[PDB]
Amino acid sequence: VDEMAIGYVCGNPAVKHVLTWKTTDAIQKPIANGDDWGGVIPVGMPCYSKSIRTTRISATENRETEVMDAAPCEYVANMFSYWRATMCYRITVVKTAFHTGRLEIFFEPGVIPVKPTVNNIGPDQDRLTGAVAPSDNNYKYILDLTNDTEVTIRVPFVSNKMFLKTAGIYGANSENNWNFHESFSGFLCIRPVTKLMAPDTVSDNVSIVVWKWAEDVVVVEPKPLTSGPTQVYRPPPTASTAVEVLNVEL
Amino acid sequence: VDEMAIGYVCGNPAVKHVLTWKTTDAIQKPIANGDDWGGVIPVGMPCYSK
Amino acid sequence: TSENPKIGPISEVASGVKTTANGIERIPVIGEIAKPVTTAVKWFADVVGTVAAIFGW
Amino acid sequence: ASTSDKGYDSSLMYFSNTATTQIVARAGNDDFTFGWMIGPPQLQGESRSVAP
Amino acid sequence: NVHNTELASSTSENSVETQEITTFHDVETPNRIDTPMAQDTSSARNMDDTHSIIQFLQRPVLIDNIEIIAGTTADANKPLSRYVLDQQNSQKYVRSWTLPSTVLRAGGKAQKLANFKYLRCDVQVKLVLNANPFVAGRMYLAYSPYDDKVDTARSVLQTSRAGVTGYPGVELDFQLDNSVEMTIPYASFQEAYDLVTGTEDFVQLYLFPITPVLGPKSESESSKVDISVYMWLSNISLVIPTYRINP
Amino acid sequence: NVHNTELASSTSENSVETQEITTFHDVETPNRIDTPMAQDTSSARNMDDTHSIIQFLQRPVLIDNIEIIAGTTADANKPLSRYVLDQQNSQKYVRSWTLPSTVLRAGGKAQKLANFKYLRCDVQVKLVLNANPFVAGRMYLAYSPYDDKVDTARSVLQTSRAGVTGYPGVELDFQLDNSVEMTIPYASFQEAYDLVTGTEDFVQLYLFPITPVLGPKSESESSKVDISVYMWLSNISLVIPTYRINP
Amino acid sequence: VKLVLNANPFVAGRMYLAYSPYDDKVDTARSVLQTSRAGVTGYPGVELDFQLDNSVEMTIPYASFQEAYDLVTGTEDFVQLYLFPITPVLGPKSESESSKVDISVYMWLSNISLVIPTYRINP
Amino acid sequence: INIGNKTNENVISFFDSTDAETQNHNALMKGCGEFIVNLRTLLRTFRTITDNWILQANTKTPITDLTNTTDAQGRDYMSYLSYLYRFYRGGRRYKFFNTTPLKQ
Repeated sequence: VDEMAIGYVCGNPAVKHVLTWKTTDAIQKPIANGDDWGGVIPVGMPCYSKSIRTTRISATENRETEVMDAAPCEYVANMFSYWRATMCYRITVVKTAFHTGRLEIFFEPGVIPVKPTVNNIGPDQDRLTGAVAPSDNNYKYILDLTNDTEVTIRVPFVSNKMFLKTAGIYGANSENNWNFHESFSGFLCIRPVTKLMAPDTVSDNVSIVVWKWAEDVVVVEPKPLTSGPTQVYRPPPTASTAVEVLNVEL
Repeated sequence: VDEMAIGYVCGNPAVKHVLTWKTTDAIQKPIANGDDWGGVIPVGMPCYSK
Repeated sequence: TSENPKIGPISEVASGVKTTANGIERIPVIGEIAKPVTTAVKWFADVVGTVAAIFGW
Repeated sequence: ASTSDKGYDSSLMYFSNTATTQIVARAGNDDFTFGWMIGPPQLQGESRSVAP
Repeated sequence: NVHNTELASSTSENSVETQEITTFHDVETPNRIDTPMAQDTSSARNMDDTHSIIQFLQRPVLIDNIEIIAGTTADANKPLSRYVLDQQNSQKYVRSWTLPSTVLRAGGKAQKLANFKYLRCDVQVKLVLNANPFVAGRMYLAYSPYDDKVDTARSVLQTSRAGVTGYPGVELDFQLDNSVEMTIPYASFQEAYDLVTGTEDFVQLYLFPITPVLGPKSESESSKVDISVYMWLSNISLVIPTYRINP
Repeated sequence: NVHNTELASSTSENSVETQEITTFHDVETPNRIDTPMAQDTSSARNMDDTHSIIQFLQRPVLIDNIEIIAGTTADANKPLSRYVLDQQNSQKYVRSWTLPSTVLRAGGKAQKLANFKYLRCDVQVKLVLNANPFVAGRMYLAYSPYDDKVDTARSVLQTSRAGVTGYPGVELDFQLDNSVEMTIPYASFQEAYDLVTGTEDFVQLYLFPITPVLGPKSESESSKVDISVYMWLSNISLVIPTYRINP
Repeated sequence: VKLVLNANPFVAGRMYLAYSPYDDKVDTARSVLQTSRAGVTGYPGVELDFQLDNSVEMTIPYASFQEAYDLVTGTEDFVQLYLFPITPVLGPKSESESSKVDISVYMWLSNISLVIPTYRINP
Repeated sequence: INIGNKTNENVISFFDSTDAETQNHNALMKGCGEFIVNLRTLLRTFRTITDNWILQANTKTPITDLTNTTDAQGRDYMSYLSYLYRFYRGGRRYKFFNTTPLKQ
């Protein structure tokens, strides 16, 4: 099989979220337990989540470093400047035969409700409750969890732009967040319709595992849109040690 | 639909008994818990409970 | 059969397979380029074959 | 990163009579390809060197 | 002929022209400037289509979200009494929904039938139920037209158990059907439903417990029912334009 | 079979059912109760039809009502200057109208494209003029796309009389055409016009006096012009559903 | 490779069985144990849900750069096979009853060619 | 409504607009003018791996004194795409642009 076609490389799924939907969580409120970004999945080929490694240069200075978990479609879009693709998702619930509930997955296009921190961007679950953000007009799927487990969602490319940026979470913070919003055009939001109904002889948790890949992928420009070069993060041996810093001067 | 035919009016079902069959009740004994008339339903079109 | 005001455009091309080039369908590799062990690679074709240039003449 | 079997394929050696300084730019030839796909590693962002 | 402009032309004495509501006598035909050969704009026609106004009103919306913990000392777990001897011992219900005035307010359907006057609709209703397999129970979803209009003895809350369940309804067994649907017709004596100057609560929708919620006696584990309600309209006709809208 | 009710049925494991936006997995197919033979309601279908949502947006609305009394010491009677030597001597205009953000706000069109995201439109414009036969004058209705976006030297208000009237426009002679029409295309660089999160004042519409209002010198009789403006949309595509709307 | 899984119906969980060729040969940053969750599960693998599939099978090809695998004079650890937990084991909180997973592993060979006779065998 | 987890995956596609392979081809006639299908073709474009490779006079230097440093970085396409794959095959090309303050 031609293992280098953009179809074949981006059609490799990868797990972006493993959520935790408790029996205590409220209805019409996005599932935010465990992982960052909660039950808010930005629909898009670039990467949206990053960790920050902080080490010491001196006693009065810290050197930060942004580390990004890449899916095999998010790793290819970083090579290019603009993207356009039909994004596919497979939302899978890890449960027994005795956990029953209902789950809502709606698509909301445009700007994502986010909390810009001083060094990173997180979502805003306060603006996605059932009161302030009704899902009565969105495209939604109401998954039943009495027997059924999986659902595959194919979100096409909808925007007012012919292509979206591939910058994503690179260098995104409070001081700079424009290129983050212009990279996705939408977000899936996972909220419970019915609270998780479970007996006492089973666990009080289920897990929602979200796979991610892409179809019908076109890309534009063979230059990365990021400020620095594409650099693979080589993990250091000890937490105190440092990393490689690639320059930009010629 | 002709909503006044005796077929159509009498063919409207209604709940006459909601019984309660416990795990303590004996076998071969009619289920008499909760409602009156127990597990004895008089077969007939008229009314039997008042 | 291609609209271009430059006389012959570039790098004369061979042929391939019947599918869409992206959008997953498991593209076979042997079908893409058409050079198996045969009279189609020019160095095995020169000795199958046996032209005068493989002998230094 | 294979075993102690070394020198099993060819490479390049550079030579110059003067102390030079260059811009090296590589690519594969008409037969170069990768294969046998695995999953990606992580990526690296900026390095701000924050004040605290 | 000239480009990118228009002049005074003195054309014919015609063009009573109609923009679907508005006409527009215009003693002579007005001189038109337009795009000379139109190739208009972006690909909004390739994203989706479209929608119309009676296709906006067919969208389901959340209306209520019931939760029943058994329990219960409360009233929604109290089942249908066999008799009603007086009006202070009426039939207890889980939840009521007046119609169509609940579904018109909710989900932004109020904007898309403002500046109209009359309406036909069938209020489609879908319940969604979800309980664990160790909890049993049965409920009944009847609707009573003109229930808050008629004399008290003609209501659904003032009749026996065998009379309540004689209304148009559907069973909701907890372990046989997690969802029921129901079409409630155009329940109005007059022609098309008046949207302006009046709330016209025509049909009431009730949800009754036949049996109580049959959960295990192990407390601190919350045997639970957790019903959800979806409603939308169908067979829609929305006709006469006005400038008014009700407070 | 029974009448006027439904029971628990235990049907097949199917019916991923779509109400045009919402689906609705439903582990088994929900049991339906409905009108057994529908003959629904009143004659709302015989009064009018219907309308749709891109047929609501094609209705003309009043936007402005100009009156010019000549006169005049004021600015709307001051005609186009032959030159502009500095930015404090710009071209004076009767009235400006930013687009499409004027026509979307007015006439209740804001409700019928709330809860959508993208839009195509052509802003149709019709002027209505009415003066007595003893008053002459000529006006010009040009539109300048990105007029409040571009550099100041690229504007319509910062160019000569021969440059202003080189824009796409139409003459409005007081005694030859009492009404002019004009189609303003989809004037946006991006694909379909973003309705949520941003005012996007793309094309400006101006009304210039070429000649001053040529009325008689008899005062206390009010030589007068009295222009009225009508606008509506055309070639409409309204696609992606959201839950948000701009402040 | 065939895994065999067997848990009671009151225990849920999901696992992933990826294999990394030359995992103990390559540079440390090119390993499977030194990458993210979205990078681990980008390897060739299979889900092992506790309540959907009690057995998974997997064919691992001839993963060697050279021609036929040398049996004499050398251990040649070419492909590593790992078993990762995606989700933790979701058992009830009732102790002294042992919620449990109990996996078993079966392996065998296929497409076999065994050619040249020698007199030696490795220690 | 029996007890037991199940299968039968429900592929749903939002936004019934137009088949996407028509929309992509119509979007690259207006924004690119080129259609990058395969990642193999990015291994044939020369990308610079260094900007100042300083050497000494009369010294035979292998490229594996440079390539062994820059394979780990992932800057160019042959070292960024190599992290997705485990094998390779075929020759390599090089270009050596001079930046020396030469003497006459």
